[PDB]
Amino acid sequence: SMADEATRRVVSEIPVLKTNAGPRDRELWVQRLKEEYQSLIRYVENNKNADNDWFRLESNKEGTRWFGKCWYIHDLLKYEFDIEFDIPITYPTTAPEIAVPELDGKTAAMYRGGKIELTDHFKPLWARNVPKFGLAHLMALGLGPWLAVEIPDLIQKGVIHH
Repeated sequence: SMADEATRRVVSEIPVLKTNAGPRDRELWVQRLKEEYQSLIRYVENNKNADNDWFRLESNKEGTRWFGKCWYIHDLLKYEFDIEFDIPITYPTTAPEIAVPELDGKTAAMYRGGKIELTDHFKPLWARNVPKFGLAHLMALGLGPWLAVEIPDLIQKGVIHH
């Protein structure tokens, strides 16, 4: 399957996650957060080695709210956007909704509050992999390809400026 190979190419060097736990699941949630941080930090270190260090994320104390920044390079100019999301109670079965608040309402591929709209193919891909995919995979398979379409479009349309 061409979709299966495309998924493995993009995510193969990201540690897989294991624990089916969300924010209310106590010691299993603490364990899931260790998996999330181990997977994110390996992804960031691979990104640095590939000259594609394109985001930073931190969480609140309980790991229920995430925020930081992404960078997108277009014609050698670097654009920064603040990003944030809440962990759904039903995570990791349900994918979190990444918001880019400063782009709220500026593209059709987005809901109110700047919640990005991923393709229909992302949700079944996530679903079929639960609970192996985590926040690293959401960035690599979700926000990453969203920026590569939407940011060039918004620059060419003059809606965002460096």
